[PDB]
Amino acid sequence: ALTSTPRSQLNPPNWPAVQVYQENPAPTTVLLPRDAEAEVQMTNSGAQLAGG
Amino acid sequence: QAAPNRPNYIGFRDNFIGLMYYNSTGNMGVLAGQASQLNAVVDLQDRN
Repeated sequence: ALTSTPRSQLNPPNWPAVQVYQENPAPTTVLLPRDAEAEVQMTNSGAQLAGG
Repeated sequence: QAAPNRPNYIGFRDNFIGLMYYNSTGNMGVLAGQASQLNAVVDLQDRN
C-alpha cells in the first residue's frame, strides 16, 4: 500500500507515460564562444583570425 | 701533372635557414591550446 501504484491489471503489458519514471535534467546552458554578427565584419576588413 | 682538388665547404646553412620550414603553407607548425587545437600560426605564401 505504501509503495506500489494502485492499478487494476497487475503485470500490465503497456505502461502509461505518467506512471513511469522520466529523466528531466537541467536545460543545457551552452556557452557560445564568439558571436559572428560582428566577427565576419572583422575578417572582411582584412584580418585573418587564428588561435582559440 | 697533378693539381689539387678544388676546395669546398659542405657545412650547414647560416642560421639553419632551410632546416625548418614554415611560410610555405601545408606542412607548417601549429601552436594551439590542448583543449582547442586551433593554431595561432597560419602563414601566407608570399611572406618571408
